[PDB]
Amino acid sequence: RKEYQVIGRRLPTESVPEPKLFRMRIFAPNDVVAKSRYWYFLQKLHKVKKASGEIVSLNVIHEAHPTTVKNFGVWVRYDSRSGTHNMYKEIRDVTRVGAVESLYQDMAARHRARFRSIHILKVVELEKTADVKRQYVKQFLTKDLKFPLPHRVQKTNKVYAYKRPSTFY
Amino acid sequence: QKTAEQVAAERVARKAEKRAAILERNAAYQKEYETAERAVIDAKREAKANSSYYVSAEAKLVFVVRIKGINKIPPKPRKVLQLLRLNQINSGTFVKVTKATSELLKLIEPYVAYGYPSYSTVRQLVYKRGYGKINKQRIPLSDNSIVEANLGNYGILSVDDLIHEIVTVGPHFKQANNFLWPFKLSNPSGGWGVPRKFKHFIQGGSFGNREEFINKLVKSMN
Amino acid sequence: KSKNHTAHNQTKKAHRNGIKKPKTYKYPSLKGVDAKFRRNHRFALHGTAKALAAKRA
Amino acid sequence: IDHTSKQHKRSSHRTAPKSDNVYLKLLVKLYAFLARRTDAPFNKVILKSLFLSKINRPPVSVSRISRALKQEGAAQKTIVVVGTVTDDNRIFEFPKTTVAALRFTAGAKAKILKAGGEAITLDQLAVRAPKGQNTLIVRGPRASREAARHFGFGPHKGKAPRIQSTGRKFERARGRRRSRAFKV
Amino acid sequence: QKKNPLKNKQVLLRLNPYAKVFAAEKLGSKKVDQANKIKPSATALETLKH
Amino acid sequence: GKSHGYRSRTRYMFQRDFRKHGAIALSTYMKVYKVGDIVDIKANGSIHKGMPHKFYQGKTGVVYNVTKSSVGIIINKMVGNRYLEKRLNLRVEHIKHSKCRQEFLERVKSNAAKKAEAKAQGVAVQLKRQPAQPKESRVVSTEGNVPQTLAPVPYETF
Amino acid sequence: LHPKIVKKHTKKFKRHHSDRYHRVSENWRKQKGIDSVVRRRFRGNISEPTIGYGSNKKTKFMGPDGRKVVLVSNVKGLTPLLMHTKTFAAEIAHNVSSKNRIAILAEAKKNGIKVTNAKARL
RNA sequence: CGCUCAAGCGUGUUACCUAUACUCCACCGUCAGGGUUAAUAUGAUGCCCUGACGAGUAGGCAGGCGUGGAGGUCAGUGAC
RNA sequence: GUUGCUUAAUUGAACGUGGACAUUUGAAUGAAGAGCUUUUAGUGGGCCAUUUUUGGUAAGCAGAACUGGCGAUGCGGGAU
RNA sequence: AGGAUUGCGACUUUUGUCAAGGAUGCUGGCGUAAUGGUUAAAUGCCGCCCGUCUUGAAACACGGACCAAGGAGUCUAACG
Repeated sequence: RKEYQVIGRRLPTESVPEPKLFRMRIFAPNDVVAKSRYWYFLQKLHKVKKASGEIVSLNVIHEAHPTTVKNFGVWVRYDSRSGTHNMYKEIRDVTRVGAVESLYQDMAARHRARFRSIHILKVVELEKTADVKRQYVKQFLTKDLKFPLPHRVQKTNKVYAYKRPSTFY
Repeated sequence: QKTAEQVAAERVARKAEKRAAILERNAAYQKEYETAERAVIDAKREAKANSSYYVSAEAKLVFVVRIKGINKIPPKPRKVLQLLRLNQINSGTFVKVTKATSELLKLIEPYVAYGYPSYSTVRQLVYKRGYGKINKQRIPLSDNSIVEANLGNYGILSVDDLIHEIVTVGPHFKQANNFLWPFKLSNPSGGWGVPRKFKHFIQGGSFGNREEFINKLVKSMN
Repeated sequence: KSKNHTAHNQTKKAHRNGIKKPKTYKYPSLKGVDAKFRRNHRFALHGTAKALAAKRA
Repeated sequence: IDHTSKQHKRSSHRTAPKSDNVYLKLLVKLYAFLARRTDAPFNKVILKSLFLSKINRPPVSVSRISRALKQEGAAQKTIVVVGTVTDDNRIFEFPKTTVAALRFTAGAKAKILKAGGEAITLDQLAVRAPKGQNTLIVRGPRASREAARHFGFGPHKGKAPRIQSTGRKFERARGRRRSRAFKV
Repeated sequence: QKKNPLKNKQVLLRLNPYAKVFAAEKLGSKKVDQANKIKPSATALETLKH
Repeated sequence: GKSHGYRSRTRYMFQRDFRKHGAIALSTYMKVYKVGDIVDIKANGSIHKGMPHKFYQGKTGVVYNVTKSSVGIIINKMVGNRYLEKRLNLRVEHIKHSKCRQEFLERVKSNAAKKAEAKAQGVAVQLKRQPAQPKESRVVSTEGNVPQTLAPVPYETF
Repeated sequence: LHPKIVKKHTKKFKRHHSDRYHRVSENWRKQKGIDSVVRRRFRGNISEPTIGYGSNKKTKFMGPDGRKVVLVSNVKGLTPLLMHTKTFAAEIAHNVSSKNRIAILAEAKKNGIKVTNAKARL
């Protein structure tokens, strides 16, 4: 998981020099996958392909403040067995790359949606506790939050034990 | 019988002249590679200041590796593998990149993994697993007297001079590459970094174009 | 009851031995050519034999 | 392993003679030594011809030797045959010559030595000329043999059919003329 | 017995006579470089960050 | 029973054309044919004499003989595991000149000019044909050409 | 320093179903079958003789001594092995009489030639 | 067999097990390419060097093991 | 230059005599040597898989197309 | 593995030295059933009954209770 920038162009053909340039914020494991997914989404917009064009720039976009908790709001299009549906989930994560990673896990768990059948439309960091709609996120945005962790368990590297252990905490 | 004893003193003196010629040429080729890397890195910084994007030159050389074994291979891709000298599983070559040679790689892309090497992986392959084709017969490249005897007509008077032609892609790449016997590589020490080997690099598997990550895969196999 | 026809292992048999080109030669076979042309062509080659014989002297 | 060509393939050439003759194998050893050593193309040709069979070594008539002497600038060359040299009674003026061969007939011995020639054998030739200097190799006609006419018979090849005897009432009527069905 | 240039060193020095001069001066390190300018940008950080 | 005639399965091949029926233009007859020229074959539905068999539609061959209304063309065809020589006799209406050899003669004259010209000046010719090489490095100007930020659209019902 | 002998496969190649049926002897014979598993090589079955099991050319026809054995029937047959004691050992035949063994064994021990048998009945 | 915040279902990230496959070395055979009695004891059919390859029914060719008689030869073995 | 062909012809068409131009043998890649001849064995019941596909409700049914397998083939995995 | 020397080199002020065209050095115990060989049983894993016709056999397909000797591409007239 990184958060690449892919600036394409199209070829400098005779008659029309200087093409318009096009930018996208692609998520991918490495540099080779980022260029593949660029041409995929560009092919659903303009008359271009890998033969008729070229990549100008490839830049990694690191997080500004990666040691701070943020409330993201992600829009998604995904394809089910029957058809295709639109959605709007909300995530409480430390980075954009971390938030998008956890979304692909949640879509695969509930809806059985794989990597190939998920279009990330737009990711937005929200400002105020009010814009957030979902209750499962709003639990953790309250005044003076405290809770215990009942039923702790140990993990012995050894097999046998001579105490009859407790679950106190 | 007599005077051949005196030739022992003579013949050694002429090889002392050749070692000086190798040393000065190796110093010159070191100055070419260091200036090549610095010129590209600074050229990006030149363009970035003037609100412009430097696009790098496309790869002039590519290295291929046979992934799939033998049998159950259709006749058209089997013929192309025969031309690129990848008859056995795990085999190297080097290919001079053109439009024509790129179409051959499209036909055989499920059965091979390939990418752009550097002056480091190429240096290890020619020393550790380097072998020359000398009147048929897979003969090793132990001494540089062997390379001068065969490839003395196109320059190439050393092992590093042969490496220079492969990396830079000179006028005698076709002769110099064909001289080398295909590199019989071992299986990778760490692994393939996958559960399954036949799915294409970008989806999950191993085959197809990987650009920068071929250097890591070869050094484990080397 | 019996199988009629097939073309399986047929092209595979052919490529074992060869699939070859038809050789080609300088001075091809002059057959199926116009008869009026050939009669005059014979007299031309007879006359030019006299010419080269007289030169070598 | 993708085997392009066939594996453990034979050379497809006679390495040594199939004959078990003692005196012939002595002659092979002499020329086999020279072919490795000398680096003269002449010696490698004669090494091949000593290995050949009876069909591949046809007889050279003495009239065939006389024709090669009429070549423009080849009067005194030592003509080296590799086979037998038979006598011919279709010629008269046989010139003063030098010949080298494995065998000579009783008639051909008289015809050469009457004019004042030199009937030499290949070992005696090797003493004079190791490299083969001022020589002229001659080979008899292969494809005038009685078996050669029958090879590759069919429509419409123009070859001879394999039969015992002889004229009419024997492979003439149906399939060889338009009156009786067709002309092949 | 084919040795290996990477190990052994005498077989390395049989090839590449430059291996003395490479190893002595430490070219797999080379200080190297440079001020004058840590030399900056213009409008690249707006498109990159956005 | 099975059908294996001379003009079997020739519904669309010897069909004439759309808006090109009737007579032929006179340039077809005016063209010259010497012994040596390469020629492609096209059957013409209107002309029934000297008509080729369906196999030789689109084939190419060299001319060996010439006569009043026709030209002899040898064509090599594949059968079993061995190529065979075949002799045809087609009329002028079906045959036309090939443009494959045309480009080769242009290359012969140009190379002769480059060798003769450059030897008395340049001392460097480079006359072998180069395959399409990869790119060289360059810089793209962004002045009045700023990148437009795209995004994948959501799903709609047309 | 003489090369140490390694025998590769010391176990005897028995014929298939030699122990099962009495009439089938233990002399080796190749299976020419179509249902046969010994021909096709299945896991957990008897091995077959193959050229890969052949011994080293340095030490072929040599026993534990490092000597190639020669059969001798009389005293005149000992004269090839006079100056070849380290390389060639002897062995006296079964058909030779009791008193003639003493004749051969006497002159054999003079020249220092090792006999495999003898021993010598006693 | 038994398994229930799994030893189940979807997805990710590492380690680890392992084929007669791949790399390297020993030995066997087959095939090719060389070098050599220039007196120089013992097999020129010799004596060495270098490189590749090895599944297989029907089928074809090659090199060997044994049985009964015939010609030669070890002045072969044997009532001890 | 050549002729009995062809031209109103001193034209044309075939096959030539002498002459000029070899780094740059005028795309890529490979080449395990290339081309050719004679002779004779077994075989002429086939079957399964991925796509293309006709009959049929459908079939471990019948019948074609293109490559790959089994038959002739073990070895690791799919419990078998 | 190999079994006189020959080559490429390195370190040397020099002679020489060396990890440089495949292991040498020093020490102990025993010198025979101890190491190995065959043979029988036990233990771990693996192994269906051969021959045959067949697309396909361990087959609910055919022949085989057991052993000894005998038992099947020979010779000829024209021929390639």
